[PDB]
Amino acid sequence: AMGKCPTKVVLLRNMVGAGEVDEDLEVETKEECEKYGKVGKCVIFEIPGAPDDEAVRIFLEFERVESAIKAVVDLNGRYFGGRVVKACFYNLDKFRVLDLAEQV
Amino acid sequence: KRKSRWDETP
Repeated sequence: AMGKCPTKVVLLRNMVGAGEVDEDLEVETKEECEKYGKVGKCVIFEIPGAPDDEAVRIFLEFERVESAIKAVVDLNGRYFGGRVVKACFYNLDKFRVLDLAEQV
Repeated sequence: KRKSRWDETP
């Protein structure tokens, strides 16, 4: 179960629905997550044909794995815009090659 | 600095 294994990469799901990634989503996400530690990179990818509570995936690569662990514990189950956010980890090497649709 | 969507309930 990839999502359960701590890494520098945090995956946020259910932030917004399919086709709903507005112009402010990335900055709203990034600037909140910097409170857990320095964020190195943010990728938003929408999985074609996926369900609405799963299509939009937001990846944050932290500089420290310690910051990433803080993020997951705080962000999992947290509200964002009326939705319950799912937060977990993602494999670093898959993230670095943009293999972004793996089951977590 | 409109308030973020963080912690917004339904």
